Amino acid sequence: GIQGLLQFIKEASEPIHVRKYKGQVVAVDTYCWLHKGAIACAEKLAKGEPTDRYVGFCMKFVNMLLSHGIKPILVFDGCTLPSKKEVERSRRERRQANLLKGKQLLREGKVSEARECFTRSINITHAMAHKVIKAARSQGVDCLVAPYEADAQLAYLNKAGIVQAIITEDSDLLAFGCKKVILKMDQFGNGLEIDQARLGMCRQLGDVFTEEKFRYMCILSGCDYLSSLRGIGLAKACKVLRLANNPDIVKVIKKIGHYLKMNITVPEDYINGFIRANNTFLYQLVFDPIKRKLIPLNAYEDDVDPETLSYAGQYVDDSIALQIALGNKDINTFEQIDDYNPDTAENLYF
DNA sequence: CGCTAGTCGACAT
DNA sequence: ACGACTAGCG
Ligand SMILES: [Ca+2]
Ligand SMILES: [Ca+2]
Ligand SMILES: [Mg+2]
Ligand SMILES: [Mg+2]
Ligand SMILES: [Mg+2]
Repeated sequence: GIQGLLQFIKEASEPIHVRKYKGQVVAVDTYCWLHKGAIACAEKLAKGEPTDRYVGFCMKFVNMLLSHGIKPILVFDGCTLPSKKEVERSRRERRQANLLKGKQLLREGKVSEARECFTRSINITHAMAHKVIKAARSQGVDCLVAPYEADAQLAYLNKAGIVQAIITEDSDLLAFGCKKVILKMDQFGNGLEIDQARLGMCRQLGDVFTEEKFRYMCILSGCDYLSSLRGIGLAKACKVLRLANNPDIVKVIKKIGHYLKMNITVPEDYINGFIRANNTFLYQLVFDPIKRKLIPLNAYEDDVDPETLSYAGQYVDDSIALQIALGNKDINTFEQIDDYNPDTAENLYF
């Protein structure tokens, strides 16, 4: 999630209702709904007590989309991305920190802060995700567990034409090149749509409305695959690109100290880190539901060697990928928690 | 004055 | 895997 990205391109956003896509198909970043629903039962989840509320909290949104005549596809986060290892590690450590801070120092001190610390230590497991999957499937709703980050999977489904819109609360989806992104959607179906084509309607952006340039902006503003330089947020990220007359991004990143009149000594780790982040946004491994194959988000260009993109996701066998995608194989422990098969028992597969 | 990083409440009841 | 509010810096 990029800080201040909403306001920056506010002019490319319009308030809609889900009924706009009646008869059409939307894909959902379900982990957001899960994180939002687990809040109402953070205590039981922190203390390891059995709870089943988040499932209902997802199924009500599902029932709403279904009621307004939408075909939803629920996409789930899968294996942890190596390029995102640092950020995810940070989230892990913060989760453990809040978990301890509540569980021990608030069970005997003050109980009012206990729920607050518990809510800051919520960790969406694949088990819970599988509860939601079981429910949705029982109500006839297709599901898909991304090989890695659901961002890339959703972006793929939109760019491939399988879905026309994507429901999420994560603004990262734009940097991935999604056509339409529905944000901040409430219980009844009122949210903020963001069309990619409308990005040109933003004063502050300038000529940074193209996919590549917008991607660059998002990356060097600060993301989950690479932290920004100190003192550089969205505005200066945009200004650098606006003032850049040179097509090559590397030379620009090198002369970033000259463009902004700031004292910036750019390291090489930030250069190669930038290349890594770009390659992550471009070719992160997703799952093709039709062909049942693990593919890069975009087809590999001429200036990229696939053997060096280990951080963008590891290739596994197509059968293993298919089993992960069906939610049969647990992400954390790699065991067959289920044996669901789509061929037996107009779906995504076949 | 524009802008960035960092804190703390809402997130959903 | 959030965002309003703002103190402080260039
Ligand atoms: Ca409408
Ligand atoms: Ca895997
Ligand atoms: Mg993010
Ligand atoms: Mg995500
Ligand atoms: Mg993201």
